[PDB]
Amino acid sequence: STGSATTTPIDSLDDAYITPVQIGTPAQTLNLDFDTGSSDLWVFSSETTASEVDGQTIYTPSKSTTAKLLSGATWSISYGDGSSSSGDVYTDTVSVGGLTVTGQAVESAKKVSSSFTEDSTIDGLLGLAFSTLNTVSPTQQKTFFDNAKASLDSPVFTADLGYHAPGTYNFGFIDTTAYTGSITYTAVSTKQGFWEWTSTGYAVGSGTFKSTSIDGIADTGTTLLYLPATVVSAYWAQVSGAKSSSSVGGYVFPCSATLPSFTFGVGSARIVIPGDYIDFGPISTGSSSCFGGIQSSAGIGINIFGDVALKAAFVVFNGATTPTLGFASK
Repeated sequence: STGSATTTPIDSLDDAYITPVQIGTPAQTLNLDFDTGSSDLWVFSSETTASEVDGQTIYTPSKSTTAKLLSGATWSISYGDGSSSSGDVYTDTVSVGGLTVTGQAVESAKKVSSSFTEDSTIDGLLGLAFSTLNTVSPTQQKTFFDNAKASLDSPVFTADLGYHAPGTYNFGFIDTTAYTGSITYTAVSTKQGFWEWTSTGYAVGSGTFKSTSIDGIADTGTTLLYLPATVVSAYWAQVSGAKSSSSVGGYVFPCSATLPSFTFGVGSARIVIPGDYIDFGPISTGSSSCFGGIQSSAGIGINIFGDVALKAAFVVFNGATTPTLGFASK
């Protein structure tokens, strides 16, 4: 089998991407944030504290003839940005772009933190990291991809995120028309439960490539590109007036600037992030100070190749017995 679904930016800045997901019988379609940095599929639901719901589409398991309470199971998750959610668990039929998994764990939110409430466009998350990070207790549950794997034509999914435009998540096949040149594959460590890999270095604008190992994760659920302070300082030094602002919480730059590109290495290959991808607009409405899309990972504890990086590439998440990652230009 295969699946193919369009993923759409939630706003003009590409702050996140939503993908329609069919849950239950009859189908209830929710727009989920596909997140290769976590491993829980959770949704706003009929069980979510009413004051914590503001515009989201909810899953109502009592209206699904295929929903079954997973007795005794609970979940609770916290994300790198400080947000969180928790609740109980059903199993139900879940379909993504024509690909169907029966008995998928659908984690029903009873509580969500304010950042989720405040985002009316995201109805939940669909985790695509390794199932070892799944938070369901006392019986850990498998991701959608993990459940689908055996049935897929090939045990892979691909992320093709758009810049200020829709893109595509595919399951079970590589669309050879979706990228240019070749796909370069690179090793993955699953030891932390992430799609963790090592970039071979970077360049700023038209500058020379610096060969240096950068360990990080491919995370579609993180907006920005988080890299070591040395690398990030080298980038923003090429932007007149750019500075790290503690009050804002990262690098800002004059909105009148033309940003340089940023290149990262995948083995001997190179992915170029155009400068415009690194502009996340005024820090506040009407400001002439703009927020940077490349930020320091210092204090996160890990480097994160988030959407800013991934949307410059066609990315293969290869879930073979020994997982790997592939990157192609597009």
